[PDB]
Amino acid sequence: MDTNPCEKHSCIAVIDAGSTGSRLHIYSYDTDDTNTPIHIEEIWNKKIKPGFASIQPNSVTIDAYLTMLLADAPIHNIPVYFYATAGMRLLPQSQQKKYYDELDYWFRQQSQWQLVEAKTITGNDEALFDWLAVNYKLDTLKSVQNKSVGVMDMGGASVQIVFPMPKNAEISKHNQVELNIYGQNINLYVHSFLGLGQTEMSHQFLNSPSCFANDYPLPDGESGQGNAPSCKEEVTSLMNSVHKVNQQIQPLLALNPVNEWYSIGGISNLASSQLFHFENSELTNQSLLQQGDNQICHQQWDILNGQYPDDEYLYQYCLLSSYYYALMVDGYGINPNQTIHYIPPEQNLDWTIGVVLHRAL
Amino acid sequence: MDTNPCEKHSCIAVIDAGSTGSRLHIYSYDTDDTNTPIHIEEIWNKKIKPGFASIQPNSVTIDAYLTMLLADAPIHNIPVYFYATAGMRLLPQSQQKKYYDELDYWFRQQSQWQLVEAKTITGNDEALFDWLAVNYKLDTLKSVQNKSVGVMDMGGASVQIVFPMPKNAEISKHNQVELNIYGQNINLYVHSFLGLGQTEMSHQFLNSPSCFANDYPLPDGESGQGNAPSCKEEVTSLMNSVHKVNQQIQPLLALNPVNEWYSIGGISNLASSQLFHFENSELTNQSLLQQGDNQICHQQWDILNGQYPDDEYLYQYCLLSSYYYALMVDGYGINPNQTIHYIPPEQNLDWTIGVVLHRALE
Repeated sequence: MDTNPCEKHSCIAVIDAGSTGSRLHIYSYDTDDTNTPIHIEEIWNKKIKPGFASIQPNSVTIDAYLTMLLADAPIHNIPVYFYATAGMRLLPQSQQKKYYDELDYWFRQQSQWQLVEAKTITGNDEALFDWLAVNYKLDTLKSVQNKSVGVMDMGGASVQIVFPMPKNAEISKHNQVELNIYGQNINLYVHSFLGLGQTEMSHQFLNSPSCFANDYPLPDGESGQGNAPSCKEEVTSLMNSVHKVNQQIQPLLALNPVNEWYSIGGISNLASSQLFHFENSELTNQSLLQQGDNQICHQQWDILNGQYPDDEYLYQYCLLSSYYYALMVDGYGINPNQTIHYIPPEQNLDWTIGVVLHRAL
Repeated sequence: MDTNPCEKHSCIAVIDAGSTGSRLHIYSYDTDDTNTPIHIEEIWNKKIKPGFASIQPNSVTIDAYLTMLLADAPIHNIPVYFYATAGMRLLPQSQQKKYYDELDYWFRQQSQWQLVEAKTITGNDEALFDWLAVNYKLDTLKSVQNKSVGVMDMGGASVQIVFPMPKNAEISKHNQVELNIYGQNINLYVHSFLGLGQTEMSHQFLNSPSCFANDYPLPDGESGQGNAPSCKEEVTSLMNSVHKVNQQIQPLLALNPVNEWYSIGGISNLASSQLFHFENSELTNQSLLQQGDNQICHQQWDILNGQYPDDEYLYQYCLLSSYYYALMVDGYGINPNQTIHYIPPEQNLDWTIGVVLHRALE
């Protein structure tokens, strides 16, 4: 990396304003003969909490939040994309508008950042960016691939799934995108399920004893009595009886098999706990469920809590192990012995590189 | 009301720290021969937003919040009960503790309020308070009733149901409460659900076309196509296939019928809104679902939104009417033609009178 990279390369700021927080990235890049970005490098990264949709939509609060997010960035005279996702999607447009009107005013009132867009993106655009970010990192975009790469983004309020699929006139146009990039034409199926991200879905199960370690104090005063297969069947009812995940996804995956699954988001954080034993930054659903059942669901909460003092979300690990299996195996139809790659959690990889690659007409 | 009522009567402050805001009440009362409150009178009420569990738990933020709640009260130098409910129950104890450590510090740092308790109450405790608050207002506590009174509290972040039921060795102790009030013994079944509060529930159905007016812009990019019976059937899957409300509740109401149903919380706001029409502060589930279907679900969103613009809640009324029906009829088993009384929303009635009457918890 150069010293003062934005004096030597194009630069853009992309903010991922998700349900749990907002993450600013500044990327430097060069461009190829078609003015498409190459050599994308992250030169700055800053996350603040809580989610933008969780703060009071008044000037003082929104102005303090943007200042906290942006003021200490090393370069400011660059284009900014502020893209909010599932936290903002939980709100009606009239409520979202209060946030964007105040944010727009804050950018208009300063003279360095160059706001391009500030908006709630759809889950479908977000899934496209999920797939572009991962495949950019895997270096599979420049040449036509012989294997199909699927991507899952496991967020706090939505989950996305995205994989190659030829155009299909029986499927909504909203769930398909024809990507042109580096001279190749890519057709993807995209889907986002709102309410199935980990925070939203956990709020359906907090008094389920099967979903928590033995003797964990549940909110209404009963005790955990963990059992991952039982917990998983409860979560599967939300996936398939309420949201119809398997009816929508499985027939398409059977017709368009994915050779390599990659995930970003929450799986990385769970699977990296010392409670688990994985190698090569990959897991299978059967191993995740078995290890969460043995190591967490069937262990005593006070012992776990004292033994893993730096696992902030330890109390949900039995639930999360069970939920990931419900979503991937019972929802998407992925075999429980299929390898799922997870991007190493130190990378904090999100969908933002997708915006660098896709934003131009 | 007296000039300073707390000079001649006992007064306490009760704060309902709920999901969308915190509401301070100051009550004056006298006590009867057993030191049980009578003549309870609300002498001050103030609601602030947002919910306590939504603010960042640091000293600057919590001082601004508690100042806004309490500093302009016309009376102070009284005991305070700060009881938080579902918004805080959605956080683990380790995270709640930061809030109460900061709140405890703020109270220690001042002189005007005497903090007695600041804690998250269970939904079972909240249900008992719901029942006591309504029955105190109905005057049914002092004497043995010929009728069974049931209460539902339709909250933002949980729902409660509570009704008389003799002590039952087969049911969890956590779902049964016994209390002696005005020298009478009262036994109640209590239950609360978080996943079924209005916020949590709604976050599972925002992409369901049946639950919004025609052409409403769903967040997934599809269009509303409202149909309240179909929306109700979708919400019933969360009630029964996920939460097993019917299996838990219906057998108990079959054995312990409720003669009069009262509700507090969101039903009152919906039913009193400009879009619905009910007489005598009561409704039937039949009529609620039909009104929502015709007055919201089957309308064109753009046109309806422009007709009723002072209305930021309207977008959700097809979903809410269908959800209330799914909860009451398909969950609890209530007959669609049974009267459900709702407390006039002008009263803003919450469960806090129950704390005046009952200082213990689970």
